[PDB]
Amino acid sequence: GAMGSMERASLIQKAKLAEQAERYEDMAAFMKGAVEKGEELSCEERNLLSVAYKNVVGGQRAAWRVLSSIEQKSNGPEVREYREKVETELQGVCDTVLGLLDSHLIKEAGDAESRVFYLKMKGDYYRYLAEVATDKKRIIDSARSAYQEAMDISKKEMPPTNPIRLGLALNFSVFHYEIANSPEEAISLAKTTFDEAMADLHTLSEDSYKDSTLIMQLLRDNLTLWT
Amino acid sequence: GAMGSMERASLIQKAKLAEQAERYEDMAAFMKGAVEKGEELSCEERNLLSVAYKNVVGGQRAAWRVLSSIEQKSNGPEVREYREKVETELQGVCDTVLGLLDSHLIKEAGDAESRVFYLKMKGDYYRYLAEVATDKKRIIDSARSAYQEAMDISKKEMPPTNPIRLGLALNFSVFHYEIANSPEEAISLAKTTFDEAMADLHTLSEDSYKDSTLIMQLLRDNLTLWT
Amino acid sequence: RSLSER
Amino acid sequence: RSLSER
Ligand SMILES: N=C(N)c1cc(-c2ccccc2)c(CNC(=O)c2cccc3c2OCC3)s1
Ligand SMILES: N=C(N)c1cc(-c2ccccc2)c(CNC(=O)c2cccc3c2OCC3)s1
Ligand SMILES: N=C(N)c1cc(-c2ccccc2)c(CNC(=O)c2cccc3c2OCC3)s1
Ligand SMILES: N=C(N)c1cc(-c2ccccc2)c(CNC(=O)c2cccc3c2OCC3)s1
Ligand SMILES: N=C(N)c1cc(-c2ccccc2)c(CNC(=O)c2cccc3c2OCC3)s1
Ligand SMILES: N=C(N)c1cc(-c2ccccc2)c(CNC(=O)c2cccc3c2OCC3)s1
Ligand SMILES: [Cl-]
Ligand SMILES: [Cl-]
Repeated sequence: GAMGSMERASLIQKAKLAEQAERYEDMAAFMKGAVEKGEELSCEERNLLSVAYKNVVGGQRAAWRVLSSIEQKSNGPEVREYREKVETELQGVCDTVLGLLDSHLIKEAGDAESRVFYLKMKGDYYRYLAEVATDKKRIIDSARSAYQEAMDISKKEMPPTNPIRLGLALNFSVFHYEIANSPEEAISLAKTTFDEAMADLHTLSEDSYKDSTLIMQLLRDNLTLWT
Repeated sequence: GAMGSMERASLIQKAKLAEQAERYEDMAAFMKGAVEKGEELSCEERNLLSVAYKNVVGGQRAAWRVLSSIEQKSNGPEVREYREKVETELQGVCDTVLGLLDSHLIKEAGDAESRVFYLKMKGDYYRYLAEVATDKKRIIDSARSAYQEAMDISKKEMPPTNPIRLGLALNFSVFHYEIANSPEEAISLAKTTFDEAMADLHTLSEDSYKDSTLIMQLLRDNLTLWT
Repeated sequence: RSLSER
Repeated sequence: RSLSER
């Protein structure tokens, strides 16, 4: 690893600087290096890892969608070739993230908050692979299984307003609607998540209340689009 | 060159796709490959080259400014090291662009519109080097000389509302204000450019009129900040 | 397009 | 900060 010679603390510090500088590819490289030191990640460090790769793959997904739309309309080799280039790079980033989760973040996650976070990430990165897949069936099943295991743990171990639990349910609902062709499942999950969070807000501080309601707004926004 | 095996037309087509996908590093690589085919660039192709590298170096400049500000406030080695990493990458991109201009875009530019465009680019990329330099004196002189040669040609060969002439004068005025510590020169150049363009608008079509007035707005905006 | 976690 | 060509 190109980051093998840098101290763990220095990698984390530089990931935070890269975030402020909007240098997300650098941020992801620093956080991959930190993960590869073999120690568990704190909550803050898990958030840095997630932000970095979400931004990298987000740009790739946005580009792929533009190119796939151009390719569909035109139906020379250039559009297909360039779409394939972007697709391959996106798949490579997803495979890198999934590799970090499998070697060895998930197995070493020795409490529910960490394990849920990583299983949610696993679902997310299989979902991104599914967006470009044609197998697609196997990828969809891997995403669903990761998300469902995360949901089972989150329902036993976290309150309904916990932001990781909320974000997991949100993203699993998106999986159902956009990937699995299961819009009824998406709507049911978003609705139950929203209602159970609503009924738990009374337990929260002003700060946690703002945290939770921000994510609940996204559940509401999807339900408005889907119904 | 990694693009040596791709057809020139395919490189141009892919640069246009990369622009639509907001993949500016890819766009710059495709356009560098096109330049390295050794044929002159059309107006459209010069614009693609400029857009690509402007966006790449723009992100690097924005990151460098964030990091340099953090470094100044703190005055471990991490902030300096990461600022230096970004600085080195920015300098490398500028050196690449200047290398394309010197081998051999400028010498092969066989008319005034092309030569002015490339000399303006030369001034711009030396200006970006000057922003991070400490020599700085030599770089500042190289930028000024490129800009001044472009100005001399543009004043003889282009009307005052030509958008390349306007953009050149705008960027040279920024050079004077921000780099050369010559705010009076900046103000004088912006004012004379604005007034001479104003007096030439009557010669333009509705479309050219919108082109020219858009750039004139930036001259106005700077004069408002500078006076 | 559906909105995911931000 | 001064504005350059867009
Ligand atoms: N550097 C970063 N990007 C983060 C560092 C930490 C952190 C965690 C623990 C201790 C210290 C820092 C983060 C915790 N996540 C959030 O706050 C968050 C995430 C998603 C959306 C919103 C959020 O807040 C308002 C809206 S994000
Ligand atoms: N148990 C909890 N409810 C939390 C404990 C900590 C924590 C803080 C400091 C140190 C260790 C843990 C939290 C920090 N916030 C997040 O991670 C977060 C993640 C995703 C989205 C949002 C988030 O907040 C705003 C919205 S949330
Ligand atoms: N398929 C379903 N499960 C629904 C059918 C109807 C419906 C509509 C018209 C007439 C009859 C039924 C629903 C009404 N929306 C909600 O309850 C709801 C709850 C929380 C948040 C939001 C909501 O909407 C947008 C944002 S949800
Ligand atoms: N793909 C691209 N980015 C371009 C292709 C061509 C082109 C040139 C000749 C023939 C065909 C295309 C361009 C010409 N520049 C502009 O129009 C332009 C530049 C800066 C600012 C503004 C502009 O317009 C309104 C505001 S930009
Ligand atoms: N002589 C002229 N006034 C032009 C001739 C051509 C041209 C068109 C087709 C083919 C060949 C040349 C032009 C295309 N516009 C640009 O390049 C341009 C560049 C920078 C900024 C702006 C621009 O336009 C809007 C604002 S401008
Ligand atoms: N140093 C200078 N050359 C100036 C001194 C004063 C001045 C101000 C107050 C009192 C006396 C003089 C100037 C007045 N601004 C202009 O003419 C002008 C012309 C075109 C466009 C813009 C302009 O302003 C903002 C945008 S310019
Ligand atoms: Cl390609
Ligand atoms: Cl570094």
